[PDB]
Amino acid sequence: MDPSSPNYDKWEMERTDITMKHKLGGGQYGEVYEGVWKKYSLTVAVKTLMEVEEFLKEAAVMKEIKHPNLVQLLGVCTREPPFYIITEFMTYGNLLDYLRECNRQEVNAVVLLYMATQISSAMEYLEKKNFIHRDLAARNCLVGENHLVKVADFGLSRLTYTAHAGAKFPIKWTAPESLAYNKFSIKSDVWAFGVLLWEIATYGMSPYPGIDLSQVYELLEKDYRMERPEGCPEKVYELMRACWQWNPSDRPSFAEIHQAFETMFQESSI
Ligand SMILES: Cc1ccc(NC(=O)c2ccc(CN3CC[C@H](N(C)C)C3)c(C(F)(F)F)c2)cc1Nc1nccc(-c2cncnc2)n1
Repeated sequence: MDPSSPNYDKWEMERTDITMKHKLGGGQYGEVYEGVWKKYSLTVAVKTLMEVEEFLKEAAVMKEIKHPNLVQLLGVCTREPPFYIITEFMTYGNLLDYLRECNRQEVNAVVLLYMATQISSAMEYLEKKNFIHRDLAARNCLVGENHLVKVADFGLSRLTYTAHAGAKFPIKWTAPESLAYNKFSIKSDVWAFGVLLWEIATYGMSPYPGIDLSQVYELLEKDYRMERPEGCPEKVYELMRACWQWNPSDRPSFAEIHQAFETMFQESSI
């Protein structure tokens, strides 16, 4: 793009500079393909495409966020179709499958704590920027080298999720107020993070195992909560339970959650 042009957008890039390849993850992520940013011999993920409106809205949002633990936008091709959104490629894929397939001797308790800590840092940042994630879960996180974890948003509800409020929501990761009044806030993200902590502590088990979705709400309303997973430190579980406070205002903020994790991780890792 012309730096002098009235329409200059530093994020627009040459579609030709990308060598699109196979769909990413057997097509589990939808219209996202593996690609190579020629000029750098770099593997990247390229999401392509009247969801053109929603699409551009996503691109615009991604240009406003930068954090070491949030998937990194690398560039866009929204000059003309086909529209593109390019981000970095994370070597080991989504956190859910990673937890299920890892070497548990390698991904030990210190590492699980490290992952939680990185995720809360990303969420603390989003909190600060007044952004609401809406679908925080392990399936929406990426893992890189050296147990690097970044929060992403793959818009999976259209690709766990069940018909609800017109749309499709992951009932087991959704806060009560969100299920009841469709009220989404950073506090409902805080509830989802708690469930995510449970997913990590269990190396990727599905939440409320065996419990049918239709009973979840009522159960939550009657104060039922998932039990401390085997081997999950009491302090962590204590954090899970606080994130699951029935009233959002009673749930801790991400800054506070991050704070608590930093403390714990350094204590175990030293
Ligand atoms: C190609 C691509 C295009 C757009 C995004 N967007 C976000 O993650 C993405 C979009 C929007 C937001 C934020 N908004 C603001 C509020 C809004 N909600 C919904 C109301 C969400 C986020 C963030 F992480 F910040 F949460 C991420 C990510 C990828 N990357 C991508 N996609 C699938 C699989 C892989 C992949 C990479 N490496 C290895 N294997 C797989 N990479």
